Amino acid sequence: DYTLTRIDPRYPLQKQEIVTDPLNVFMGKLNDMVNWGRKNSIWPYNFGLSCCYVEMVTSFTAVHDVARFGAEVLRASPRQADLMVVAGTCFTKMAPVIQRLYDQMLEPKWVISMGACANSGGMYDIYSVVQGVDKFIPVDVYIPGCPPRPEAYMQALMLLQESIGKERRPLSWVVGDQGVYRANMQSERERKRGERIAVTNLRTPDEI
Amino acid sequence: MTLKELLVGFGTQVRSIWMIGLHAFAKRETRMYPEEPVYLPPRYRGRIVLTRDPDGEERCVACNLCAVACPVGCISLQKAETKDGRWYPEFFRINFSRCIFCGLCEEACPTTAIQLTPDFEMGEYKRQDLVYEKEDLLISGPGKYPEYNFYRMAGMAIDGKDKGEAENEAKPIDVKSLLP
Amino acid sequence: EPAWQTRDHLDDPVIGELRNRFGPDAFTVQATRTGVPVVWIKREQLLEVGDFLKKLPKPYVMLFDLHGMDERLRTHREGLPAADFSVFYHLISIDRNRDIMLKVALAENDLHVPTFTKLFPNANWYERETWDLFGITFDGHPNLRRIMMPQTWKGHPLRKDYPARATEFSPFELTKAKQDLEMEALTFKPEEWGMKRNEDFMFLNLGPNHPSAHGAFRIVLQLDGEEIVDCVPDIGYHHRGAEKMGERQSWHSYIPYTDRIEYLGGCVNEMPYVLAVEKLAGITVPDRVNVIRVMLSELFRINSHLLYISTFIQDVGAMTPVFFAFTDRQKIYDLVEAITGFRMHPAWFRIGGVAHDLPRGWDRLLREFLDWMPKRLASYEKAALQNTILKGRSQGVAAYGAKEALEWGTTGAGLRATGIDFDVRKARPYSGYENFDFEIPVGGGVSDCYTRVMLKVEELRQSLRILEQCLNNMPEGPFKADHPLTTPPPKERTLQHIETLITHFLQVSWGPVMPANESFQMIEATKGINSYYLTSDGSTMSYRTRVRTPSFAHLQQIPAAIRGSLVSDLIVYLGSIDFVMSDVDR
Amino acid sequence: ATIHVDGKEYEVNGADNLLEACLSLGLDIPYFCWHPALGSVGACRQCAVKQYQNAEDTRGRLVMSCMTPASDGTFISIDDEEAKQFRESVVEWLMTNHPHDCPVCEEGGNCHLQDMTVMTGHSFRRYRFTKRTHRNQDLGPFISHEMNRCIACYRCVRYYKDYADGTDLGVYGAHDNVYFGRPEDGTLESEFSGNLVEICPTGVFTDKTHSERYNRKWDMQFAPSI
Ligand code: SF4
Ligand code: SF4
Ligand code: SF4
Ligand code: SF4
Ligand code: SF4
Ligand code: FES
Repeated sequence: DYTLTRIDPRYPLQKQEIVTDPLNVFMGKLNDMVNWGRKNSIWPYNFGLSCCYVEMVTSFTAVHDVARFGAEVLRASPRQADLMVVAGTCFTKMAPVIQRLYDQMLEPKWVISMGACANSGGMYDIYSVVQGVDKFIPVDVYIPGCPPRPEAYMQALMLLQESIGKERRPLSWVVGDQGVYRANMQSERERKRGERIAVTNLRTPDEI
Repeated sequence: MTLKELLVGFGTQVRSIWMIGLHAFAKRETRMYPEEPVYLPPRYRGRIVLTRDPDGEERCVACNLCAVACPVGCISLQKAETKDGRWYPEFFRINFSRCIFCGLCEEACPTTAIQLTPDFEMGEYKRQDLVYEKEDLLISGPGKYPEYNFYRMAGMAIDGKDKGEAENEAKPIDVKSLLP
Repeated sequence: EPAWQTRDHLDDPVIGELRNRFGPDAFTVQATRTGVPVVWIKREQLLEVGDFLKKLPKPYVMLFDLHGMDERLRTHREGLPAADFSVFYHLISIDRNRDIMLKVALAENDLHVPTFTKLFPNANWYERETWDLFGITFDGHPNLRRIMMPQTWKGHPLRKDYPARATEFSPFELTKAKQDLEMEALTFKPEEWGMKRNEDFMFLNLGPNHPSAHGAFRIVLQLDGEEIVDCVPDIGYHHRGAEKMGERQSWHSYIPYTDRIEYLGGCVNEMPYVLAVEKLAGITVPDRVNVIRVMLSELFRINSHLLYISTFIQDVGAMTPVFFAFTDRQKIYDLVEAITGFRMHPAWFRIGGVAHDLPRGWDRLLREFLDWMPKRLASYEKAALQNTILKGRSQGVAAYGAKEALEWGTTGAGLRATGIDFDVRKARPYSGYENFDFEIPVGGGVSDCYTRVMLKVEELRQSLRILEQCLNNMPEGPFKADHPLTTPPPKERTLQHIETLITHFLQVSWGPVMPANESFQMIEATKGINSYYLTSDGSTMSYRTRVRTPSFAHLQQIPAAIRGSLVSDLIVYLGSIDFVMSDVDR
Repeated sequence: ATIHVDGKEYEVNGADNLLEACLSLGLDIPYFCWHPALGSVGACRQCAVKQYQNAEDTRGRLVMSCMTPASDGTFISIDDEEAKQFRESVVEWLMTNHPHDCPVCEEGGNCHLQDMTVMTGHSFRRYRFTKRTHRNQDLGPFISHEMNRCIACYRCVRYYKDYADGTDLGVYGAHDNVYFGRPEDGTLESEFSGNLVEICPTGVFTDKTHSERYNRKWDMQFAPSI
């Protein structure tokens, strides 16, 4: 239930192959503590594109306080940031800029697509809009919504957090397997279908 | 600058520092997600579900008004008929990666089968799991409209409802009746 | 006579002046529902008519709009000059409080118009916009380059034969060679853009990625040391193709697309579109609908002004009012979620009314926000706006007078900071805005960043006054019109009547059949004057959807005011315009 | 011939009636009973226009455009207030018994009565009493019968008897209990029974083969073929 990805220069220039989990208990504890340190301090990239960025900075404020998860540093350079949040629409003019900003980031990096625009092009099935950000970069966590509410962005942040907590990365570049292992977790749809179906009644829309 | 502007500027910096300290002696405005659940209004546009009749059947009649009223075109379904003649969707899928939660489908539904619950946690790992089939849309209850039934208003005859048994429908008068 | 009635405005004094100047048969009047006189003039007399309107006793000092229109597929062209293309110019005379629409007919082959930049400098970007999307060439333009799309593009999208959807195109392949040529196309070389480079001018590039809330775009800078000597904005990095999209969606389904034109307006952006559609359909909304729409527009205006003040204060350097103002935005979002059901983009307005009735208890949340706001606004002022460091950063930076604001098309607080009292809500009252007691602020005559900021603060206070007036006396009645073209009909009558169900069935599926006519409506948006011009050919789709936005004019005004300053003044000016890139590009 | 519609002069074929002459000019006149291939019988009373005797006549008289010959120098009005009120009233009178079946009907989106109710502007219902109902008939494997949705426009009987010379379908009943169909349950015998799915302006006769795998008209990828 794991996928091995390696990059070696149609985009992206990487291939995914289904590989079983190899995971020395010392190396396992080291990987767990490395993943814990990586997931408890996620440094996003300040990338202002569209509406979904405005809702992202609405998540970034005091009334929501995404700072509680250690995700508030918000570096303006792609080198200093770990996470790329594509919070907007992938226009044809802005697609190479997005690709370059993704390229200048460094391993480890993660990608969160925010909104229907970054998910699949969304409501703008138009000549100047690229239908989805996954056409040219890999995506880790998708969020639907136009815009997704801020608490949904924190929900995707926790989703990426336990995605990071169960993945295997090389500790050093001089010893070990350099390929990136990502767990094929069970999706939230059939996981939440156990209690989504049992919903019977909701509050009527004539009240506050 | 003169000395007067310098003293005025020093006073304004001290005033700003004092007001920031006064806000520091205030109460926190943070709503602690996920420990504190988010209060959402009843008409909040969130996750799309398909509701049910009060009798226990699915309320959709596969009339395809929501699919054409959807400006993104992220609805696909096919009409099927039972032995009695009632209409249901054979399948029903929504591309949630495409849906903008604009609520036009619920507004355009003439049976109030499809509704938008106040639920926002729909994030996903892969885009293939964002296509919600009919298994992930049909819920166990009527949702926001608890007592509506289209087949009670409908003129079509179905199981348990003969001709003339709907709302404001007289009994079928035969053409062979002896009354003038 | 209702306000949606078809008139030709033959009694307009400007029509009589043109009759006396150019003769009786030099042009042709057109009867529309736009509310303005529309005059079809010959192409060679266009500059003469422009000079005559510019040198009127009460002149038409403003070039409000300048665009083109593909008239090839238009069937109902009765009483109109024969044309395959047309070019329309909307010119506003503030002194008369009027406006005119001059239309020039063009054949399919002879697609050249004499330029209009010699009378209004905003015609530069307006004609680049017309050339970019229609291919119409303007004789004498300094540089007729594509403004929205890269120069390596084929065709013109707003032509009627162009494929609108990306699904019609191939899926977007980004190969190594494609990425190399696309990065090569974005490389800026001074001779093409007109920079014309002394061997000491430093060349600077800001963007296209933009770590701020107002979109993503590029500015190329020429620097004599630390002085900006020349700069030209690079836009089109947020082009969503909204007008061609408006040719694709129906009348009812287009409202979510009007939501995201400016993503800080919401219902303020929805308002002119539904107003123009109701002008097309001849729908007179009830007063309760007007008050509800006014309430939502004022709430979203307060939201946008709070965000603008927060981002400007953060651009100066104080980082705490962004947290407090976003908490205030959360309170506004609580009320908006309770009323409509979504935070930033409600899509809650409808043709002839609103989507639902108000929930029970909205007055409680409105009262809570109304007693929460003013002490926070006073604290905002006393903590950051009265700071002398912020004043030194902002006062006297990127200043212009009334002439520079008028000739560059600047509206909103940018125009009102010059002392010109021109607001849409008071000059041409719409949607029952005359039933509210409020004031229109004006500046001293200089459009500093500080003057615009205090203008928006006073506008926030007046919007609070309008919200209090709406909350105190709220009419009881219908939330939708009684017109048969009200889309959709009320839900319970759809659910238990048959002809109402039929009207719903044919209005949500095919779309309502607006009669073939033209309509226009401009409103005072959160960032200036936002206008919708809708031309219908009698179908269930808009034949032409023109959206004019004030951030376009402000971004074109940018080099005329920032010239001769440093780069920090440029950042302050950018933060103090209250624009977004989706407004400019759409 | 020469006609004047709303004061505007038009040149039309003098032999034809006013309905097809005005529909040839692109003018919109409501109609149910008249068909181009079947002639005029003046049944539905939907095609009402206001005809004036001369040019300087203001009162006029409500006539039916399908039974009015397009003679030379005719003066008629389509969008007159009384004519529009009468046409909306005829739509409403047809609406007093129409079942609430549009979501579950195959003619939805292809219904002449749907377009014709929307066109006349009738959207408010003030009929609170009961609606008549009829039992259906088994009309073979091709035509599905739903007698509730009929408006008694007499197109089916006219086509099937005068045009196609079919002998197994007809009208029975009385004042408002008219029944259009076979005298007993069975397959329709004519070889031209498929045209009833478009001759009928409502969804009384529907394509059962299409009704198995049904989708609406806007969902149809169409093409011309032989
Ligand atoms: S998904 Fe919606 S809110 Fe997000 S960028 Fe696109 S239009 Fe804006
Ligand atoms: S909310 Fe809007 S975009 Fe989403 S499925 Fe419904 S109609 Fe389509
Ligand atoms: S509009 Fe409602 S009844 Fe019609 S197909 Fe959609 S969910 Fe089913
Ligand atoms: S069954 Fe159809 S064609 Fe026959 S009278 Fe009724 S509506 Fe007209
Ligand atoms: S035939 Fe009757 S049920 Fe069917 S669409 Fe027409 S009016 Fe509605
Ligand atoms: S169309 Fe003339 S009465 Fe029927």
